[PDB]
This record gives sequence, structure tokens and C-alpha cells, in this order.
Amino acid sequence: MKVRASVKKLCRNCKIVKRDGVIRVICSAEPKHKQRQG
Amino acid sequence: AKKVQAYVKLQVAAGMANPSPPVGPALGQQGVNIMEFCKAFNAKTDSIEKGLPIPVVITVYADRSFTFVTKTPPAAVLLKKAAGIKSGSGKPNKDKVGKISRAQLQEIAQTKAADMTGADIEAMTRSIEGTARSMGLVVED
Amino acid sequence: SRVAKAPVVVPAGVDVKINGQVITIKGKNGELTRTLNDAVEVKHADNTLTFGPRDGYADGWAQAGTARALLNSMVIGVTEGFTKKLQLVGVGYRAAVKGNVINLSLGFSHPVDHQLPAGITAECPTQTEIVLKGADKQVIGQVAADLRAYRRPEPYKGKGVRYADEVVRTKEAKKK
Amino acid sequence: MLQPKRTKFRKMHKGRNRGLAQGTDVSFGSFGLKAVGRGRLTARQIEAARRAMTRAVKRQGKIWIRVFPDKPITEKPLAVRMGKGKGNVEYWVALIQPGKVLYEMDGVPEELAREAFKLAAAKLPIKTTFVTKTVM
Amino acid sequence: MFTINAEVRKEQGKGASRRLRAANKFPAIIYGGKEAPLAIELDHDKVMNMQAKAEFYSEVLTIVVDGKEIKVKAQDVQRHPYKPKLQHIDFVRA
Amino acid sequence: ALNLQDKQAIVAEVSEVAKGALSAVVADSRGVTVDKMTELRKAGREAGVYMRVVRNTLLRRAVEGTPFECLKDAFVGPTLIAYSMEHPGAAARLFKEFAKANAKFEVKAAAFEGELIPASQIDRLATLPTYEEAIARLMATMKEASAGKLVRTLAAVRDAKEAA
RNA sequence: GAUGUCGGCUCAUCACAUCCUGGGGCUGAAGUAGGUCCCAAGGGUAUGGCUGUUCGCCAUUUAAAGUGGUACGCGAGCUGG
RNA sequence: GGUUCUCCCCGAAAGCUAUUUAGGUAGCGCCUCGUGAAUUCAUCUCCGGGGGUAGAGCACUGUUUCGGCAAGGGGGUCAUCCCGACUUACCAACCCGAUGCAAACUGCGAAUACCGGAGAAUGUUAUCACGGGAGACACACGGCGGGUGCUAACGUCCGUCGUGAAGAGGGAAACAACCCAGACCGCCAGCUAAGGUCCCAAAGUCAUGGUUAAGUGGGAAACGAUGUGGGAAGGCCCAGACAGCCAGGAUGUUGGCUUAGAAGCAGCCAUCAUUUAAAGAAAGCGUAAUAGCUCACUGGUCGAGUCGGCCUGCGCGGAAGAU
Repeated sequence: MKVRASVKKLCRNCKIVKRDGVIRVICSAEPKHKQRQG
Repeated sequence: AKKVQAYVKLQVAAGMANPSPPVGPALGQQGVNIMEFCKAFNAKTDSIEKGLPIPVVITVYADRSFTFVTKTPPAAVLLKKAAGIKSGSGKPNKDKVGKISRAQLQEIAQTKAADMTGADIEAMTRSIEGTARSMGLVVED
Repeated sequence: SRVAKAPVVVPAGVDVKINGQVITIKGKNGELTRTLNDAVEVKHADNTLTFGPRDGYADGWAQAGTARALLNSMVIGVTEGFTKKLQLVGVGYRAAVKGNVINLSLGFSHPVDHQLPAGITAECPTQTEIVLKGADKQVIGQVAADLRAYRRPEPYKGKGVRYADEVVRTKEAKKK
Repeated sequence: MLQPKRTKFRKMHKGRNRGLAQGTDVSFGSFGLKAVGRGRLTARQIEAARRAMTRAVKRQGKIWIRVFPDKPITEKPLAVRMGKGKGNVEYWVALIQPGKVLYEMDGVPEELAREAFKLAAAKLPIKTTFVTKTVM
Repeated sequence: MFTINAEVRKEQGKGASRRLRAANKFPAIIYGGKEAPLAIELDHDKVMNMQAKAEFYSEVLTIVVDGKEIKVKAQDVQRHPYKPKLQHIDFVRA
Repeated sequence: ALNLQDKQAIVAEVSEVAKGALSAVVADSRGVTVDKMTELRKAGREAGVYMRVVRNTLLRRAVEGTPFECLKDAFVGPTLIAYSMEHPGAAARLFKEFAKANAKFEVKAAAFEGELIPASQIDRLATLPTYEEAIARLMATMKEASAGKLVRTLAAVRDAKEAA
């Protein structure tokens, strides 16, 4: 992970979810895609 | 994702499936014993050319049940053999390095037939034309 | 929205006790299998669960499927009881339950304090085979979740505690 | 960069906008990029935008340019106070105003042009919009 | 393709035009033939979702206004300074 | 609406031949597995029997637009369909060629020369005798469907009501 | 009608955009070891030279050798080349 | 630097022009007491009169780019030195048409402002002569608009204007320079403005409808996504969707070459052909790579939404400092 800003879809299994006030990437193709902010 | 695919593909040259890196891990992973496949596979390579990729087919289901296919040699192997060529042109359509008549082609179509889907012995012949065209064989009437 | 229109149709001898917003699912072979809907208002009817808007909220379809999924989940929960066979891969760890404590290693000299929720029980055939027991579909996956929490299946050599859907996609080691 | 061959004189007024544009529609191309509102471009943006469009589209069509830097703009050096004459000439500015179309294309497939103009907009200091000419 | 309706202008001027745009209405005009141009107000979000399809301009239009029907086709569009929304459209008789 | 004419066309193509058939055999697989389908197409050009894999949408719309005989109860669910208008015994042998590489209990029903053929009964028709015994078996099939069937059908409905 | 300045000590204090241990994701990370890496104000954070001296340049300590402000902290405390 | 009691009537300027001149002094505009004496001086209505800015535009001037082009440039070229030349395959102008732009450009040009007449109204002179008394030149936060500066700055200046300067009170977490308004004094009277309406602290936890779940509200931009809801028009669309869960995920064929193996996914050449209710020689991922996967599309299980465009509400992180 990199913390970043602005969220994009890295793979077809990034679900992309708004958890509290921060958009989280949770993925089920690779754990690699888990960007903390969008 | 559940992560299941049925009828998984594997691809290895005819004389290199005695060592494990050309076979990769997968044939072992769906529970098809590598020794029994290695012994069945060898029975069919004395007429197959070395370095030419032979199809091997494994199935896994969601409940970890598995089924396994070994196939009669490719139409590509027979089409090189019958025209007396070792390997293909390496350029599809425009480069010609030989020829195959239709009357031989129909015998090949009949030799691959349990894998071939075609509803006609002609429909099956029409499918192997474009394989002969990739390897630089011209299909003459 | 496709799943806020499913009419559920609960089976016969299943007791579905509606307190208005609190719903309690009872029947033979389990106890305390329940759901609380808080964004949407939920009707039972006779058995055909009917979904509609709750006072002080504005969102639509969004939680109305969630409710459908959560009430049906509990109806599968009391009847048969949700799936139970849990297990883990990777040497010297274990996942042997002893009472209210689950014993595993991370090499630490403190207790890991992996502990059982008040909703579950367990027993073990072997020190790496676990049978988790209950009739609420959430609590079996909640204790499953604390047990995998720092022994999740790694994306490189794969070792970890294995339950439900899993993020590992496999890679092979580097050549030697 | 797009730049003038020549200009009448070397230092010219900054100018300003009153808050409207009249060349709002696409008319020279068959699709383009509108500025939405207002601001300044240092010719540095035109260039950044042209790079962006040519690397995605490459030799597919031509680009038509609708923005032009007719004004030179001076900077006051840090060592000079105000009220000691106008600065040295620094960069050339196009003054952009609400609804001005910036960049157009027509020869290149419309979707290949569409993706080229989304890329080009990030190089820009303000939020923008794709316009297509259409039938009328 | 589309069969639409209009009213002949109740209110005219800039001030008047903004008070139609306040209510999500706009103005237009239908010119051509041997006869006068017919000034109308339209409704703004009735035509915006038509002209997403090319048929508003490619095929002729039924516009019924004060019981007159003459058949009409679209022309070039005037748009607001930072909105794609229609400020005003022209039409020719067909 | 349809997007295609194809979805309405294929209903007509299937209806024409399956209404037409002198023997057909109606079977279940729901995703046949390609290996089994390719071998059955191999054997279909041998017997001159034709075979289709087909959606339960087509069959429900087919029953609505067209009446079908002795095959129409077997249209419930996922279905593959083999059918011949000519050499009827060979039609019943192709399901017995498919039984070699798959389960034989998957047939729901059949018709043979207009007769209702139950799941067990089709396995004997599908035995396919050499030619003197074939013409004789084809005549027995036909004598049954003419005059044996009349009483038989009137009987099959009284067994369903009888309760244990 | 300016409370009178740089340097160095004493004695500090507050902001965290944390020098470091600490819990955790990815890794082109197998493990050891690292890169990448989020949380985090709690706590510890050296000395001698030359020069007026921070800085410079050097030698050395420590697991480690931090960032920012304070009438550029502090002569109604001390001290100017 | 400092200037000692009070009342009342009236009440500036900070621009112009010179300075051995810029915190000075003078003339002038402006302020007032006095005698003189014209409604002079004002608005809007209508009559008479004039304009070149804003905006807008590209014939013109300096141009703008696409195309057409006299021409200019680049590059290949001919034998009998030499002079000369048959010979465009290509770039981009003045112009030409269309498109952008400006102050030293203008084919085009408002609103308002102005004057002197004719009409309504009101203003204890706004304006006018000359004698006496000056003051300001060291004006500012802001509206319209421009120069200048980074269309920074509690920045700086002018044409034009308010307020304060030279006016109390109401409103920012008191407040005349900002918004409202014009403090003669007295009234435990009422109303209303800008501003406010749970408590702090004077009034709406308003009546009807939409929407967010962030303390956004009530702190700003780029940017971005399958964050979230409403609406009409439209393709798919109960004849089966969306495509989950299951099952298919194909035939030649998981193609040829290359190679360790070389899958569509290391690379290149394939850029095609086959039955099918159906499955691309593949949109995205991954030991770099042998491998494995999601994935549309097909059909069950089974029986309803779903996506591209646009109008519209609401979010997100981006938004880290001496106390």
C-alpha cells in the first residue's frame, strides 16, 4: 500500500467501499491493491 | 470470488514433460498424479516432434472433485508430418513453405474426431484449414 | 434492488418473533438466532418478509436488500446450523481451543488472548482441526475472524487459517 | 508552445474578463474542450495539453487550436519595489473566460479524441467539459 | 421523431428570460418561409433528454403551439457560459 | 423487447424438426461439458441423427406456440435434445452412445413413432438389433402405439390417485 | 519618548509534518535482513578542537545522532572577537 | 512639542498647477461670514445637439490555425564544362473562405452621462459677482472599471461613488471606515431593517416536500472513483434480463515461430477459422516467467431489474505547526 488520494480500480475484484469518512480499497484478487484513502 | 475454473489448459513440448519445470506445479495441485500422466503421455511421443506444444487438459470442480483428459496427437503434429516438414513457417497466411490436399486433410479430421466438435466430417475439415494456413501450408482442392 | 424484492417465504414450525424492529428466529435445533434492522422498516406478514422505508432516513433499496439477506441468513441458521469444519496450514502454530481460550503461537511470551464470543462453543478432533458449534451464522465467522486475524493466508507461500472466502491468488517461489 | 510569430509591441496590458464568452459552440472542429469558467494560461498549459493529446492519439488526425496567447506578461523581479517601472517580460498569456473552447479535433475517432481530452484537462488549473459539435 | 408542445411568450426581455430559467423553462424562435418568425417559450428538461439522441435534429418535429401546426426542424444551439444547459435554441420551418 | 431476431428464430428452427421427429430422446445436463458434446456430434454424423443443446426459455415459448406429442412433459428444466426424422432406432442408440461417457439415468422421457417411451423403456429401443429383428422391432413399436396404447393410457391415471 | 544587539552557558517551554523502540498492510519480501509503510506528543535525544560562533571542517560517543516556534526563547540571569 | 470657559447658526478638502517641491507655501477647485444679485443649480419627462468606450468582430493592421493559394522553404534530379533547366513527394503564412486575438487593430457600437429649451415636484442658494476669515496638499477598509503587483498582500493609484475621515445605535465571538440607517432632548410605548429565531442570549427543535450520515453543515482548489439517493427521455427488458450461485467457459487449439515451459497475458507473427442455448486465439490481474484466476457471454437454480447519456440533492480524501 501507498496512502494516496483519489481511488481507482486496480483489478476486477477491488470492491471499493466507503467505511466511515475514508474510502477503503478491500480486494479479493491481490492484497497488493489496498490503498488507504480515496 | 470462489476462484474456480473448469477444464484448465496445460501446454508443454512433447519430449520435455519428463522434468517438472516445463509441466509447472498445477497437474500435481488438482490431484492428477504426475507419475501416471508421465507414463501415459510418453506412449504417444515417438511420432511427435520435439519442442512442438502438446495440449493436456485437467478439470477441477468447486467441491474439489476432479476429472482428467489426455488426447490423441494434434492435427498440427499430423499436418507437419504428412507434408514432411519439421516445423512451421512462423508467419501466418502470407508465407508458404508447403501444401496439404483436402483428401489427406479429411483423414486428419477423422483422427482428431473425439476432441473435434463438428456436426459434419466437412465442418471438422473447415476448422483445420486455418491451422494449416498459420504453419505455411496452402490448402489446395 | 434485485434482493430487496425477494419475498423470502420462511418454512413451517419456524417461529419468527417480531418486536417491531427486533426480529428473533426460533425453531428446532438452535437458540438466539436473531437480526436488528435499524435503517429500514421490516414486516414479517404471515411468512413473506415485506421491506419498506423507516422514519428519519432517506436512502432507498440500499439497506432493504441488507435486511433481506440478514433475516434469510438467520432462517438458514436455526434450521440446519451453519457450516462448522475449520482448519489451518503452517507448522508449529496450532489452533487448539481449550475452553474459552484458543492456543496458537506467534512466538510470544504473553498470552495471545484469542478468546471465544459468548455466542459459540467448540471442540477439536486434532490440534489443527476445529469444529465450531452454534446456530447464528454471524458468531461462527466472528470467532473464525479473530483466529485468522494475524494468521491470514499469505499471498506468497500461502500459510494461514482457512475459512470462507480468501484473498490468496498464488505465486510460486523464485527459481533455485 | 503555440505562440505569436509577431505582436505589435513587446509589453502589453494584463487585461481582464467581464464574465462571458460568445464562442461557446464547436464550429471549426466536430468536437472540443470548453474551459467551463475563467483564468490565465502561460502558453505552458497549451503545450502540456498538446503533448497529452498527441501521445494518446499519435498520427491519427490533426489537432485544431482555438486558444491563443496574444498578450505578453511581465514579472517584477524580487530586488525591485513597485513604482520603479514595469518588470522584464516573463511569459505569454492567453486570457480565458467562461465558455471559451480551448482545443478541438475531428479526423481522429471521437472516443480516442474523448480519452485524449480527459488526459489534457488534468494539465489545466480548472475544471473543464467535453463538447461535441453534433448535427446542428 | 419527437412530438412536443410550446407556449407563445407570456414574458419578454433579459429580466423576463431569467425568470423562465428560474422555473426551468427557456425561450426559442421559428423562422423561415414567406412568413413572420414565431417566438415561443419551451420547457428546459423536456428537450435536453431528447437531444441526447440525434433524431431531434435528423428527423422533423411535431411542435404544437396555440393550435398551429406547420412542421419544424432544429437549428444551432446557444448554451450558458459554464453550463451545457440550453439558454436558447433556433429552429427553421420544414 | 429482443435485441436480436436470433432469440425468436431459434424457437422456430428447433420447433420444426422436434415436432417432425420419428424418434427423439430428451435429456438433462445443464452445462453438458464440451468433451461429452464433441464425442456425441462425432457419433451423430455416423447415425445421421441431429443433436441440440437448448435453453428452457425456448422450450416454454415452443410449447406455447406449438403443440408437441409424448415429448412435451420432458420440456421441464435444462435440456439437451437428440432427434431423427429418418432411421428411428439409430436416434435411440445415440443416447446409448452418450451413456458410455455419461450417466444413463438423465433421460426424463422419449417418443418413438408417436408412442410414449418411459426412461427405462428407451434403453431397450436403444439396443438397436440387426436388420430383420429391426423391421420386426419397428413393427412392434407401431402396433403398440396404434391399439395397445388406447387402454394403457386410461389405466395410468388410476394408479396416480391410489394412495399408500 | 527604541526595555539595549550577535556569540556561548544556565534554565526552559510548547506544534508534530516523529531521530528511535513499539502494533500492522504491501513487497519484484520465502526466512534472517531490508525497501515500501500507516498509527503515534509519551519518553530518552552526547562531547572536544580550531573560529567571536550557531553553521563550517574534523575526531569521537550512542541502538539511534530529529523537524518547527518562542521581541530569530532567555543581560529588571550571566557573559562581546 | 504645547494652547486654559461656553453656547448657537452654518460647515471643508486630501484633486489641479509650480517649487532648492511632496508632513511646507501659494494660486485654483472646495468651506464660511458679509454686501451684491440671477432661481441662477439639480433630477426625471419630452425637444434640440454631439460621441467612439464597453461589448462585439476579424475586411484592415500585427496576426491565429485548418483547408484552398500567387509565393516562400525542404528534398530527390538532367547532359554538352558552362549558362540553364524537364522534374512536388512534402511543410506551413500574407490572402481567400471559415476559426481564435489585441492598447500602439476597427468593416461595427450600446446603456448611462451631458448641455441649453419646455413641463411636474421639491430643495432656507447646489450655482453666480466682489470684500473679509480659512483650511487640505501626510486620506483610507469597500462598490463599477482599469492600470500596476502573482486578476498575492490588513497591497497601490486614478475616472466615477457611498460610508468613515467630519454621525449615535443594530449586525462578525461589542463595533460609525463593510451591510442597515441619519444620534435635538424626554417617553419600563409600538413597528421594522440589515442580522437573527434549541440553551448560552430577544424570537421557528416551523408547516409541506427532497437528501446526506460528513459534525459535511459551520474552512479553499486540482483531482478522482462501481461512495449514495431522487427524476424524466432511451437501449437491454417477465419471450428470462442484470448476469449472482451452480454448471459451460469452448472446436482447429491454448495456434505458429521463439523457448525453460512460451498460456491471449516474456516476445513476436497471428489481426483467422468451428459445432453450439454458449464461452473473446481475451478487458484486467499475477513466481518478472513455467502456473493459477476474475472476466464478458451461455443456460439452469429460476423469475427482475440494469446500464450509457442528461437534469438534480448529498458525501469523500485531498484539508499537517510555537498557547
